[PDB]
Amino acid sequence: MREIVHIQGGQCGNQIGAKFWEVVSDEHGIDPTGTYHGDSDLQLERINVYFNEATGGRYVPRAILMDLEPGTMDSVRSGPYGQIFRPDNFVFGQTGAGNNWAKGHYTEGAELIDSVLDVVRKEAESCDCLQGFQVCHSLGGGTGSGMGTLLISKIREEYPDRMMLTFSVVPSPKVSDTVVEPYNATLSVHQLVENADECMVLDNEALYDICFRTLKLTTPTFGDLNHLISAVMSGITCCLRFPGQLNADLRKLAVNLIPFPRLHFFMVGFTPLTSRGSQQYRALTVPELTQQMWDAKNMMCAADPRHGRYLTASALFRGRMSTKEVDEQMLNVQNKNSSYFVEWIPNNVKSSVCDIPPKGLKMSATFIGNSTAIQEMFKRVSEQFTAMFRRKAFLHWYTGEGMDEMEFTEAESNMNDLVSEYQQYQDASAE
Amino acid sequence: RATKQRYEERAEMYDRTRQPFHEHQLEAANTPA
Amino acid sequence: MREVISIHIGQAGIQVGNACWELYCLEHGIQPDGQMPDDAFNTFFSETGAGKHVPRCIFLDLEPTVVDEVRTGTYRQLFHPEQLISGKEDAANNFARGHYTIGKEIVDLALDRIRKLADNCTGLQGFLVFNAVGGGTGSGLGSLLLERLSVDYGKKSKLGFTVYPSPQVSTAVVEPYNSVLSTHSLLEHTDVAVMLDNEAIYDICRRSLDIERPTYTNLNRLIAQVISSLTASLRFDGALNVDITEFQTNLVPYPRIHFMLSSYAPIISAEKAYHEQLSVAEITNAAFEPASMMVKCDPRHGKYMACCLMYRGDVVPKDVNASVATIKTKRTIQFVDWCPTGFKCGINYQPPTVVPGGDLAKVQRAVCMISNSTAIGEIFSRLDHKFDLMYAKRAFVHWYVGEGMEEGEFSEAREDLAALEKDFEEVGAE
Amino acid sequence: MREVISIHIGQAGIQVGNACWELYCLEHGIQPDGQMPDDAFNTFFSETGAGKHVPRCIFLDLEPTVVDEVRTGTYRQLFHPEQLISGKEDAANNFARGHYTIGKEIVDLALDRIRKLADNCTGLQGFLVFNAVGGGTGSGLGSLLLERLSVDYGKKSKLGFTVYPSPQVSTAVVEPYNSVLSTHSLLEHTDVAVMLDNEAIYDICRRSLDIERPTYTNLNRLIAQVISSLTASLRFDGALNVDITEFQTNLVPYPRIHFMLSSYAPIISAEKAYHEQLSVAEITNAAFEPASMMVKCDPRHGKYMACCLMYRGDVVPKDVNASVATIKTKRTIQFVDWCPTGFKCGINYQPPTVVPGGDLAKVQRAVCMISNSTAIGEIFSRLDHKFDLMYAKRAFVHWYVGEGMEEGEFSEAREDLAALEKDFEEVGAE
Amino acid sequence: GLLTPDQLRSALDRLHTGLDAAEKDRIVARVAPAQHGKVHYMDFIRSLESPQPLGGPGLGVGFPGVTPQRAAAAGTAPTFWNWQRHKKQHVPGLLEEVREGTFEQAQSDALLTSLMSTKLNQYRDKLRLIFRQMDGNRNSLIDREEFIRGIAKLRINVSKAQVERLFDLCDVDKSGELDYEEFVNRFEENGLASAARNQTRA
Amino acid sequence: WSTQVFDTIQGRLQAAVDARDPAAIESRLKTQYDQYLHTTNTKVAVFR
Ligand SMILES: Nc1nc2c(ncn2[C@@H]2O[C@H](COP(=O)(O)OP(=O)(O)OP(=O)(O)O)[C@@H](O)[C@H]2O)c(=O)[nH]1
Ligand SMILES: Nc1nc2c(ncn2[C@@H]2O[C@H](COP(=O)(O)OP(=O)(O)OP(=O)(O)O)[C@@H](O)[C@H]2O)c(=O)[nH]1
Ligand SMILES: Nc1nc2c(ncn2[C@@H]2O[C@H](COP(=O)(O)OP(=O)(O)O)[C@@H](O)[C@H]2O)c(=O)[nH]1
Repeated sequence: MREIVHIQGGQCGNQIGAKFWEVVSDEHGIDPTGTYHGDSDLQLERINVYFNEATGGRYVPRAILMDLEPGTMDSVRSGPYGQIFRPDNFVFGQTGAGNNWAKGHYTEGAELIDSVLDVVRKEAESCDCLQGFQVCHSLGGGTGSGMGTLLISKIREEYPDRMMLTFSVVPSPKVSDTVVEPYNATLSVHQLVENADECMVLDNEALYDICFRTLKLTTPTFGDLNHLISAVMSGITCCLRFPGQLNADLRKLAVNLIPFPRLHFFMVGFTPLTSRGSQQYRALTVPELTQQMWDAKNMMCAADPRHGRYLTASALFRGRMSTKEVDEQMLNVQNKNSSYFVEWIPNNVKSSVCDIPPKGLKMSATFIGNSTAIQEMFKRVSEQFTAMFRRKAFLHWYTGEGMDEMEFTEAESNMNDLVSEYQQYQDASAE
Repeated sequence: RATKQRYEERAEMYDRTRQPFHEHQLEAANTPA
Repeated sequence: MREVISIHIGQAGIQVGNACWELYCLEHGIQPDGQMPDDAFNTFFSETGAGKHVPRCIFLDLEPTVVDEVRTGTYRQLFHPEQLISGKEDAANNFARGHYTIGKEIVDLALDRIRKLADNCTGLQGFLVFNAVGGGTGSGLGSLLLERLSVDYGKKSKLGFTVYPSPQVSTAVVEPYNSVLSTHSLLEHTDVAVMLDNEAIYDICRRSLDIERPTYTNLNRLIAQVISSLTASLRFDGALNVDITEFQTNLVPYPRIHFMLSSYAPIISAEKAYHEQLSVAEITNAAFEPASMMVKCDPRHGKYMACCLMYRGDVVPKDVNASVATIKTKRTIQFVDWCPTGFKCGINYQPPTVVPGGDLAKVQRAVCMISNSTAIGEIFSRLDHKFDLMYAKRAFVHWYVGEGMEEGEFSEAREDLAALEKDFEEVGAE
Repeated sequence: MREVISIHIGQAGIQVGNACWELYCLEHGIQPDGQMPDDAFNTFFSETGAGKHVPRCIFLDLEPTVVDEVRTGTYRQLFHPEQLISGKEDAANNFARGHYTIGKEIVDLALDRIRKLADNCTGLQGFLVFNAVGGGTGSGLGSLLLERLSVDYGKKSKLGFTVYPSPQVSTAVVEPYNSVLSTHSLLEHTDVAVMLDNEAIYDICRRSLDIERPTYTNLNRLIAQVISSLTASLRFDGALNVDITEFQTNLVPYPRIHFMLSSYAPIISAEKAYHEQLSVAEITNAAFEPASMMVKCDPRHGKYMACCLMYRGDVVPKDVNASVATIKTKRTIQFVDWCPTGFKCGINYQPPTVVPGGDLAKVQRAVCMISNSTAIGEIFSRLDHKFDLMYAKRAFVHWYVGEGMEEGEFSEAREDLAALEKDFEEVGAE
Repeated sequence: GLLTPDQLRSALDRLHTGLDAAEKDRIVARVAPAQHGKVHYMDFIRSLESPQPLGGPGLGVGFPGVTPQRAAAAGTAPTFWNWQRHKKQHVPGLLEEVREGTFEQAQSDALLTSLMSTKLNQYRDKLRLIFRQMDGNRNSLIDREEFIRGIAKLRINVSKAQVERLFDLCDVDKSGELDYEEFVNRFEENGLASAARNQTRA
Repeated sequence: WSTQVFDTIQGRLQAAVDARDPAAIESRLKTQYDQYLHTTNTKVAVFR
């Protein structure tokens, strides 16, 4: 009865949202036609968190699909679970943003943002109680980044107290997809710092590394990456949807994770990710899950936690497990890696336990780390942004959309100040 | 739907056959090779 | 919704258009009669109530022979008879003739039909202008049409797939003259100018296709494959969809710098097919090889500013990332200091269709690499001295003067080309 | 995982490679078309997208006839078309021609393809260079390729299966010349050089196979069986697994002394098969018989330094131990005082496969004895005066000088071979 | 390990589960005997080890380790591989079926001969190389099967009837095998192919 | 160990291998190999 409004933005955001909604429909026993077919009352316990009931048994997602081009959500509708979504929640423009944050935020986003907010308000008013909004999108793309940040700002203005959760696909370090990725990421991070209460950083190259090393897949499409992302997005809110021995909502995670308002960027990891070959060979135990959680390779963010220091870290476990085992395992992890944990916080771990594991898994766990390692991710993006901005490469595309040059400088200054926050609390000593 | 499924199924079959079949063994692609 | 209007000006324009529309008909299943036995054709064809599909194309020429060849070839019932526009007198390789005296009424009627075609399009990604820089019809009339389109339509993306004179081999004498004039014209109007050279495509056909006697049909087939790979994301869905508007945003750093080198890979005949791996990394390396470039311009001389990759077929993003990372780590490929990313990758799930009776083989993977690089200043440097060597003696100048030009036009074209040279030098330099 | 790159240089190299690759295809079940109806082929074959297995071999030659025989023969669909590399002009039995003037571009292309092949291998045990010491292509080009491989690849173990001139019978006149030159070249570049003599193989065919008319195909079949028995432990499991890298560690007492006699047993036709016991002890004794050695060199003259035995088939460690104990106790076989063990026994559970149409019989046991012995300096003594007798008159020296050699190079090669003679005497000494 | 259901109830009582009689009966009935109380302790422990609420498998993506990216509804079947929306199209002007004395058939023959002559003659002696590649056998005479196989090696989609028409048109001298002379005569650059291509009204 | 054993044995190996003239070595090996060649050519078979 604590409703969450899901928003998908851009091509990447829409694909991730489709994967996530298909995963959630599987987990709640919802067929692609919307009817419940689970044969388990636990599935319908808290289905209102994500779905609304139709005239019959049909359940419609509380999802809002965004784009400036219709092709991506045409593919979304053609997908296996494209018919669950209410057709009124598909908001499209006609000319897509040419990977232009300016086009997606000022020129072409302005017309569509009125409809987007109308749909968001219509979905939010139907909620009995609103936990908040979760927005899945990708930094480094025009419509995704620009429209998502604009909508996040508008929703922050309308509903200040409600939670804002973001799943941003930050551009990957080593391989860049589009040229203007540093521009879009730099402009979007500035908005997310001010508006988004909670943010999860995902990198496609990190996802490739984890799916090739842990899952040991050799030709992973974007479907696999969206699958891992969807697993994380499900596991973060499984405590709202199922009874837990020690339950913890999104606001509780935000309170226990965010020491200071600007330091709300997190790296996430999901366990247990097991290769098909070693599925039988692996032992499902709480120590094994914790060991896989705290591995740097398990992180879906490019930055590795070893370079930084863990400011905070939440662990949402799922399964019928010993709270003694869980607490002892993460206390032992803290004691062993105290060099990687911040000193001026006596306990850097927020343990949450849900009694209902994901389908097929005896036990599972999602890990959400607020660490100063993300500083190097921002530093790299700024290294690219400065190199392009010094010579104003591709700057005319943003300038002709009615954005001042000073906006880029302000965004970079804000992002560098955030880097300074992370470094200062990394090297900050108690007393 | 047909095009996306064809792409994904081709990728899955190439995965199965690999387990172009030496590209997963390239030094740059993966350090263990 | 994603309609693109095709313009083919001059003999080269119409001849590459024949191959392009053959390729599109083969790709979308449209028979030569016009109709097919959804809505992926909307970018290139408009369906009527009868089910017949007519291309959104315009064949413009001042010579009747080339257009009548289309009217008499296999593709008679496909094209619109009025869309085929023919002049009465050829421009005779005179930019003045094609831009000042003969081209006026023909281009006015061209604007009329272009307006009628654009009124049939809900959306309009832009125009694809295929002309011949180096001939009066292509250069002069094409320049006039581009100017009128810029005046009236405004911000619509005009992508000009121009064919420039080759460095030493050529077929005309006043080719430097009308090339320089049309270059001055299209420096300020077209949005992205994709550069093409007959010598380069001949070398491609000789080395990759083993054709020691290449012909214009082969060249046009290669160009059509390149354009189809370029436009594939408009018609077929794929991971990392790339748009006509995304080309310029990910490829044009500065408005003056919009000329683009094109390279297709693989280019393998039937006999040589299925004998090498043809993996993503190998085809990316082949696309970045200087020999596979479709402009006689060694990229090693300059530095890449941006590289947009169109992958077609079974390409997985991890493989494209690995290949592009290898390219980045390669020392031979050099990028400008101010573009650390410099890459725009886009995948499409539709493998390139093979023209029956062509030399290209059926490949499950394909790469179209379109790059903005400062090396392209070399070809303009070649034309700038080929022009001035003639213009010192004012050879053939009276021919251009007779049809309504002045020496000032030649001087201004040469000065603007020098300015473009200096702009390329400046963007290349730190 | 255990890949080995095979190189075949010259007519003799390519012709023994035909037999070797026929043998490997028959052993692994690979049809000549390329594909077969676990992963035991990885040492020699890499599987492609269609499932076709391509050998990791490179057929290098300056003469087109020998390579075109493969391009036309039954193994046209197996080997890679670019793996078959053909020159334009033969080396004409001139080491200078094959190493200095013609061989340059060909060996550059060879290194290009070798790099492509090596980039297809996770691991790389080493190189198997099959050439003919005694011809320009075999000697000069092979020496150049070995030099380049040593320069760039580095630590890869290069095993050269060199075919040296027979003592009295021969088919070339400058054969001592280019043999001495190639011996000087590979004394420092190969890691393990295996000696083969056509006269000795002819004697083996005449006596053991009862072939009164042996030919090159027969010789190459025996050589291919020897090499397959050598590599059998890489591809098939068995007791006492033997490795390419440990050939050295168990066989090369000093780096200079790395020339090795080879002897196969049993060598019996079908009619003489199943007529004797062919036990392990008997076949080991046969392998240590002077007649079974594939080099015209009496082992009784010198003293064995090391003997590596490769058994194939139903062989038990007791049988190999008892046979080697009997051999050690035998008075005729004499080992050096400084190597009390001097034996490296290795068994494989895969019996030697028989090529249909050949003369070798289906034997459940086989031994390949490769011995480092100081007796081999005796054939070097033969070549050392066959060289200097002509070198006194400088016969055929102008032919070698014309393509960029010097009298100093002949002198240095002959002096190096004299130093090798001194080395053999010293290592035989106590 | 074969334990009766009553033995399982006694085991639960000994293990102090605290359940009532009915609850213990239901927990025992969770497993079903094979023949006569043939459920074994490992099976019972597997039944109670992972309770697995939510019902397990369903029509969706599921957990990353267990199930692939694709939907269970859009899965469990490999359909849509090698899916071609549009079938391969022949070269325009080429007749699939042979017609006697028709301008369409004449144009098809001219176009096909021109296509072959353009595919060949691309470099010097390429006609000779293709001729040598036509025949697997050692004789220069080209058989009908050799001709069809060579045309198939060329990336040309032409029916067997039209290939046989080409074979007969290339003068067999009524012998049924193509000689190099006639091969060259009909597959020369221009010549008969160009003349037939141009002579439409004939 | 070096000076007492290895240096002594290598010094005694030298001035003996060095003392042996290369021409004498060639002639000795030639007489041996020609004897083996002659017995191979005359006799039907050679046995150890
Ligand atoms: N790539 C390519 N270029 C061509 C082809 N046909 C002609 N060209 C080029 O086009 C140039 C001349 O084209 P046009 O100006 O259209 O010739 P036209 O139609 O007679 O018009 P004018 O020559 O101006 O009178 C020549 O220099 C050729 O290089 C072709 O099929 N492919
Ligand atoms: N055992 C064996 N030796 C061979 C065979 N073929 C050739 N040889 C030897 O190889 C030597 C010459 O080989 P090559 O140098 O490669 O002859 P080529 O290919 O014409 O190259 P060049 O003579 O160097 O110009 C001859 O002396 C032969 O004794 C063979 O099939 N088996
Ligand atoms: N994980 C994932 N990432 C994607 C997908 N599609 C695109 N991306 C990434 O998202 C980034 C931005 O693209 P995007 O925002 O979708 O473009 P836009 O829709 O025009 O704004 C690109 O760098 C892609 O690498 C997808 O399906 N899954």
